[PDB]
Amino acid sequence: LNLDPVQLTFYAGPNGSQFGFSLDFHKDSHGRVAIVVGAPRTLGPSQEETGGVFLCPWRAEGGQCPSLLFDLRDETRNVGSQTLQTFKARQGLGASVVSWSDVIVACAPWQHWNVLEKTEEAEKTPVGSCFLAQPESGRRAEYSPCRGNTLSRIYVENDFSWDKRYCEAGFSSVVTQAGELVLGAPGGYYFLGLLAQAPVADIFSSYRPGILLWHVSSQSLSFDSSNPEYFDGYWGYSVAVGEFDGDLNTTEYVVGAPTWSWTLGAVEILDSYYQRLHRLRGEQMASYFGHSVAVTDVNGDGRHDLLVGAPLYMESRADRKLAEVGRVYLFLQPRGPHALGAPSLLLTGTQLYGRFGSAIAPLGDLDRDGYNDIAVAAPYGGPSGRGQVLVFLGQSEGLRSRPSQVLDSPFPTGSAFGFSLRGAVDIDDNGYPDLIVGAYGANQVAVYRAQPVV
Amino acid sequence: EVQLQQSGAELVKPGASVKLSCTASGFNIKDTYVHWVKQRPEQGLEWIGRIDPANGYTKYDPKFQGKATITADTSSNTAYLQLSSLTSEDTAVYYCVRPLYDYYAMDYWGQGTSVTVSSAKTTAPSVYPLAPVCTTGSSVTLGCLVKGYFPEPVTLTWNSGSLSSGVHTFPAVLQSDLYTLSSSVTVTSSTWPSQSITCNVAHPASSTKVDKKIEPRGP
Amino acid sequence: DILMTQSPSSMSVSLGDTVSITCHASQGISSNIGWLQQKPGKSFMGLIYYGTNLVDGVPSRFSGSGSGADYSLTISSLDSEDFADYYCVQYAQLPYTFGGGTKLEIKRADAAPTVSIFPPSSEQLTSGGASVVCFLNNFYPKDINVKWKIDGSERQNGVLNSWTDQDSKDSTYSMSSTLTLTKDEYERHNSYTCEATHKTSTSPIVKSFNRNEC
Amino acid sequence: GPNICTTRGVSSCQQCLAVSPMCAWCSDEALPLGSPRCDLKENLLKDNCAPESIEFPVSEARVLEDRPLSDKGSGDSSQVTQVSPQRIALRLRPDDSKNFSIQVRQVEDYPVDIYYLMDLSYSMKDDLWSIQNLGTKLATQMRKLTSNLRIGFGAFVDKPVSPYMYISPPEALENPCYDMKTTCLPMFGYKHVLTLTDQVTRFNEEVKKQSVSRNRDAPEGGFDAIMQATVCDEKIGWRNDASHLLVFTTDAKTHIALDGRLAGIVQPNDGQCHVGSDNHYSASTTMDYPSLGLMTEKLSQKNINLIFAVTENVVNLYQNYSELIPGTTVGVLSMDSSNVLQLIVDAYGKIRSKVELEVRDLPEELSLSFNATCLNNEVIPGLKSCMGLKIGDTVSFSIEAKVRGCPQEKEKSFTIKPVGFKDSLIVQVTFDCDCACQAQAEPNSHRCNNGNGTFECGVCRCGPGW
Ligand SMILES: *[C@@H]1O[C@H](CO)[C@@H](O[C@@H]2O[C@H](CO)[C@@H](O[C@@H]3O[C@H](CO)[C@@H](O)[C@H](O[C@H]4O[C@H](CO)[C@@H](O)[C@H](O)[C@@H]4O)[C@@H]3O)[C@H](O)[C@H]2NC(C)=O)[C@H](O)[C@H]1NC(C)=O
Ligand SMILES: *[C@@H]1O[C@H](CO)[C@@H](O[C@@H]2O[C@H](CO)[C@@H](O)[C@H](O)[C@H]2NC(C)=O)[C@H](O)[C@H]1NC(C)=O
Ligand SMILES: CCc1nn2c(=O)cc(N3CCNCC3)nc2s1
Ligand SMILES: *[C@@H]1O[C@H](CO)[C@@H](O)[C@H](O)[C@H]1NC(C)=O
Ligand SMILES: [Ca+2]
Ligand SMILES: [Ca+2]
Ligand SMILES: [Ca+2]
Ligand SMILES: [Ca+2]
Ligand SMILES: [Ca+2]
Ligand SMILES: [Ca+2]
Ligand SMILES: [Mg+2]
Repeated sequence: LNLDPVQLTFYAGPNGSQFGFSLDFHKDSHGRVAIVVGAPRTLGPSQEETGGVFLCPWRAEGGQCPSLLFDLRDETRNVGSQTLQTFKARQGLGASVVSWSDVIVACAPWQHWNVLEKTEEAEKTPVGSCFLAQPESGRRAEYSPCRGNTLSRIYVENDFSWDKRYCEAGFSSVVTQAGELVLGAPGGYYFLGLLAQAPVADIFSSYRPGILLWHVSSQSLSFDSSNPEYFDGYWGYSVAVGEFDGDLNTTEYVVGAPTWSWTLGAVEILDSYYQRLHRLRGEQMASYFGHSVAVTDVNGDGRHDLLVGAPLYMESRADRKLAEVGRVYLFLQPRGPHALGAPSLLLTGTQLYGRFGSAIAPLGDLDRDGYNDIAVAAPYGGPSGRGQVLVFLGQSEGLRSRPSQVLDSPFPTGSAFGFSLRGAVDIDDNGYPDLIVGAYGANQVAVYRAQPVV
Repeated sequence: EVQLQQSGAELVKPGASVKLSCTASGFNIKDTYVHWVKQRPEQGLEWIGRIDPANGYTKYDPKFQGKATITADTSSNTAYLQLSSLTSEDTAVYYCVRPLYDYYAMDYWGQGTSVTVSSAKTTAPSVYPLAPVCTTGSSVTLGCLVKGYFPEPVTLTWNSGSLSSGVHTFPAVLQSDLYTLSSSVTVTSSTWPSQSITCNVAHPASSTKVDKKIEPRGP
Repeated sequence: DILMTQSPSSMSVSLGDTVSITCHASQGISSNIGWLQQKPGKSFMGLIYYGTNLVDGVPSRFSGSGSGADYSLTISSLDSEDFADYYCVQYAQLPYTFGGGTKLEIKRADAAPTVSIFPPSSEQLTSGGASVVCFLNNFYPKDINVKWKIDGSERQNGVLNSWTDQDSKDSTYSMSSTLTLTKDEYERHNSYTCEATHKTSTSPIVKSFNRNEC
Repeated sequence: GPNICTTRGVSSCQQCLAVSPMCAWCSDEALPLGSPRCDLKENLLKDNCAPESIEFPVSEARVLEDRPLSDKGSGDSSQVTQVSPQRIALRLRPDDSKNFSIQVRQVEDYPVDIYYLMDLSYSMKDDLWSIQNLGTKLATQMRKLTSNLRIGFGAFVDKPVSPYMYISPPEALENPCYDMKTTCLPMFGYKHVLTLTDQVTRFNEEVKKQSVSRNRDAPEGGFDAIMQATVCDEKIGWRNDASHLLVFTTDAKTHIALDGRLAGIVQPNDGQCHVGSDNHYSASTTMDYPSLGLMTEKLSQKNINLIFAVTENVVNLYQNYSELIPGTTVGVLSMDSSNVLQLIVDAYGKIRSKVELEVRDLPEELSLSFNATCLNNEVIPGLKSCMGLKIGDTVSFSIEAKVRGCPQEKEKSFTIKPVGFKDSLIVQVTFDCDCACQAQAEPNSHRCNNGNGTFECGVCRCGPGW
């Protein structure tokens, strides 16, 4: 309703860097809000693309941002009669970023790895890696849970069980309130997908540079399966956290698996031991149900609700024709231990190929009426096809079915405006929570400031 | 708190086999590689091999191929070292080891399991007094020889541990399948023999506790 | 296999010193070295991994350095707990191999040994044996040499030596030497002598006795 | 007595016609003191209204082009007629309806293009062997149905990019099968091999030189290939006047839009041809797999009939995709493709067993209703499609157009076309809501309130603007 679409703030990265692919708000130890931005095609030292991360201080006028520097050099370690190898070319550093406390986590999901032993090897594969930074202190750490030192032959001989070589750890990421990093790794276990969790404190305290393979003992990874419903499911394509079992001393995980069960798609709600509490199935195959997931209480009863995006959902139209427009599904959490039911509300896109539901961002309470609100991206939506973000306000029965406000991309065609979104943080300290929108195709981020309702 | 808890001292014959255990406390044994290491006083430290208990795959120094077999049971959170066709050279202290952080490192150690390979039947010690001979000095020294016992240990004291200071009980040494040990005690010339001094040697293995009073040689 | 040559095999030092233990590998091991500590009669504790990284719990007076084939463990300001055995281990290649170790011992003033000699007991003789014992007590430094003589001529067979660890509250060392013979062989000779050679004297400390006579 | 025409009390000839299609208007100068000008034509003539003064348009449907249906579709040059009539002229007065007819024929001996698009991952090695005489055998069986068969071939594996592609050791790039005891081709996304031709031994000989490659993950890159084989018209060589059959053979799941992000590919498929002179798809490593809706759009625009010829283990899957891509047909492929000939011949029959009318550019104001007379020779009402047809069969549809009110534009036109057919019925609509005497109206008439008004069709009208 009350985001200001007249006076925006723009931040810009280098041409071709894909600045804005991922973003998040970052509070320093003093509570000053900045914006961390991922730019996964930023050029590294060898003029190869490796990705980069930027830490943008808040300024109404916007502009350019300083880099948050991470080590971009390939590494080699000869140890235990093996040669360990990291490969950072085209790794996509900044394909995800998330901030928690005064720490920033930025991931390179396509970072490759190999282990050589005489004439054999593990195979050069995208295990992914995450980089952690405490900007104020300069501390750095890394987390790469899928790295191994098993040779190719052993997986073949063991029928490719526990195969974490193609994890792409960090493809999605989220941090629990208590400071546990949870990474989505959609290539895990031969493309089933997995989640890897470890406390941030333990990641820092257990990392040392140059070791490359090291134990984070407090970590927990999800499990492999022989159920072909899970095969090529990309479980971990998206991830979120919330409270869904009623016990406030446990955090639950929400995991998107957009190609689950032969491309039907699913989202699952799990406890922290990776035991499934609920499963929501997609409605239409190939719709990519689970592409995006969001958790927020939209109806003011104190119980978290779930929003799921299916950006390629084809709506039924006249004369038995289908139109790809995208769809968002709201599931309100009921009282007690019961199942999440049928969706409470279906929101559906209007512009063909708009990909409505590609990103869904909790906004907090934008209009300050007591109910939390959301923003849904259609990165190729709008009448012009340039991209749109739609705001939906919460209310006692869920969300309103018609948007309160629509933000048309200020960038040219192809910008992917809305592909990344973050809200619920007041960046200018005016008492209303604001929205940041990435447009990686234009290498820019737009900040929308919330203002008093008119 | 990480702690590797090993089995007690083993005491076996030549040609026999033995299986030492190493049990993980405060962590899951599948978490890291587990290594076994042999220590002797003379030859020093030797890496036997390692296992990944998660999958059971092992590596060995080719010197120990045939002799040592490392296994693991994730169920009982325990790793094992079996040694076969035992000989004198296998008498040593055996340790299980795991890394802290580095996959390949050697940071946490169990307390060690001592193995002794001998044909010696349990034999009680002969305990002999050692009074001086030839003389009129101010400081004096006596002794106690414990000869031909098996197995270790022997607790040696004087006057039931009353006289404790000025004492030197030397490490036992092996002499053709049996142990010998000695102790010296030093006192002022007026004390002995006017105040009685006695050597108390306990050998729990043979359930013996001989009491030898140190007497002079024809006073 | 990679040979780890650790130096020095021992050093006599004092509280508060900075000392260094070096380790040389037969080839480059790119910092894949650990340092270990074994206190007297105790198990092992890890000090350093990957060349320079303190194991959790280890004080910062310990530090590791080096590169290629040459590495050092330095201990600034020696504590009383630091008198112990130290070893290097390489894990660049299987099999893992260890240094021969270094013992840190307590520095102190030179002290000559108290030498005492003891003939066989009556008890032992009646059972058929004859053991001549010689104690060399409370000396420093640790390097000592004992020689047995029978009627003035050296005897080497049938001798059994034992050495104590450095004593906790005077830092001296002590030794026991035992010459065992058969009764009948002991009765073939008259003179029995224990000769202790030590850096405190140019000539040896000699203790003898004649069988029967006193 | 007073009917609806008269009781409405209309002010003009235009308003008179808008009351009902049975109303007429009399322009006669000499009409009695106060008789009603809007009435039934029967009532106007009896009241001495002149024959030339009657305005009474009748709705009608006259044919402009109705060439007869062709008996043969080959039929060279291809002036074949499958829809009769081809053009008619509708005239409609306000709120009126008129009916007309259309015949549609599934013509015998029509040209066919069959482009064979084959999964050439390693599990299809044995299939490559089975089909090496397919071109010859297919020609023999299709000869019964058509005298103008062209066939061609293309092949796909997946995006040649990690993690789909093995990228170590260097030997694996040149020969993905190096750690097995064979050699296969370097991985490829989609390659066109043989442009559609009547020279069927070209197919046999091309297929005999093809070999498989090898990649890591089960879903394959066939949807990329369907897109390119569809939008690269000139390279694939689809003919304007032929049935287009695109035979997709695979034994595995498929990659879909948004899967590409696992290879770092986020750029959406642009639905354009990217197969150049080297005959490989050059955007394979830089553009995402296509969505079902984009495939549907392109398949429909190029009139391509997609056939999923897939193994039993993925039949349910592709049948379910088929439901989301209307007009797609599914057949069960054996594990070595030994039954693919009959699968293609049955698919062709199923493809040409339906006539489904589609309406394009229908004006807002117009409504249509359809009654169908299919193979049985009897009427099924409210229906605009026939099924279970044989090649050679003719069906017909009765159509009624109803106009609501009268629109601003008096001339519009729309099209009725069977799905997938070349030929169509163009309907030219004229809206007859005006009176001829309006063209001979008289503004500023001395006869109308002393010059203030306009004299049209016998009455005075208040001028512009009063
Ligand atoms: C291709 O599409 C077909 C048709 O949609 C699809 O088959 C369907 O599969 C679904 C899911 O496997 C089946 O759904 C079941 O319906 C029966 C009613 O007869 C119920 O008993 C089932 O309920 C149980 O299981 C549910 C979870 O799936 C639970 O929610 C529930 O509590 C029960 O435990 C269930 O709803 C359905 O039977 C078929 N439909 C048909 C017509 O066959 C098929 O899977 C698709 N295949 C591929 C490869 O895409
Ligand atoms: C389609 O057929 C139906 C009959 O099933 C026709 O509908 C009826 O037509 C008769 C003609 O005398 C009328 O009596 C009925 O009132 C009609 N019912 C309706 C219109 O609902 C219809 O005429 C046929 N339509 C076409 C386009 O030919
Ligand atoms: C070499 C060709 C293989 N394909 N392939 C798959 O598609 C899935 C899978 N899984 C599924 C999850 N549990 C592990 C094995 N393993 C393999 S091995
Ligand atoms: C309209 O339908 C009638 C029968 O209801 C038929 O006789 C007439 O020919 C049809 N008109 C046209 C143009 O086909
Ligand atoms: Ca909970
Ligand atoms: Ca709620
Ligand atoms: Ca609100
Ligand atoms: Ca604000
Ligand atoms: Ca096959
Ligand atoms: Ca594939
Ligand atoms: Mg395949």
